[PDB]
Amino acid sequence: EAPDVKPWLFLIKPYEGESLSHFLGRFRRANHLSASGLGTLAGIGAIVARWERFHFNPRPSQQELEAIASVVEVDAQRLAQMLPPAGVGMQHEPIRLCGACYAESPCHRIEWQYKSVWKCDRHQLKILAKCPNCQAPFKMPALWEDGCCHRCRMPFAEMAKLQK
DNA sequence: CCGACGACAGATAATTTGTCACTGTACAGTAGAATATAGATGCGCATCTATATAGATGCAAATTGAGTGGCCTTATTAAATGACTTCTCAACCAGTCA
Repeated sequence: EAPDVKPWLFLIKPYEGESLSHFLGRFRRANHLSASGLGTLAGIGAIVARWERFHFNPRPSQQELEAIASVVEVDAQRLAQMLPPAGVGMQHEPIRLCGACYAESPCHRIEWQYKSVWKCDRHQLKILAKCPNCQAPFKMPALWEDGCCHRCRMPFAEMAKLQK
């Protein structure tokens, strides 16, 4: 038996605006989990493999976000801030990137998927929807392990130089 | 002159050989045979041995069939096929017309 340890996981702190797909992706690298493994631990089954793709066709319910909150130690009201606000239409096909800000905070911000967003206001730069050199479309944000293009291996921080 | 010894010759009993008469003795059924022992050799019967096990057992892979566990897009409209549920199913009197 254990000598007086408290039950634990490699918890992670969320960044100031990352998407739920990106956060779950980091959580399941801090702990080595598969997408269906994290869904099974949370008790919500195969649901997590939709959310990592932004397949929010039926939206994340209060009861499902609370189930994830019991794993990841973030309350349901802070998990809701990683999803679009009520009636803010997102798009889940083109994954998009600022890249200039990815040097200030290495994350996929949820706001880059809003249908109303076309330029990052912190930097006044046009948002990217493909790698500026090889034209490859970005992987889903849960898979942003390297923080670079998967085809030509150019860092996302260097795509700051190639945009607008 | 007397005594002792050798040469030569002569005579003689001992020795050997032969002949002759009287005699003690074997021929008479008879010693190969009996009776111990040691020492070597051979046939028979028992008393071990050394080999030869096949059956039983323990064990260790080599699958082999039978499990169990882990991983997965979703909401509207329209047409098609196959089904379910509900509803309905008066009859003669009163006003024209050739």
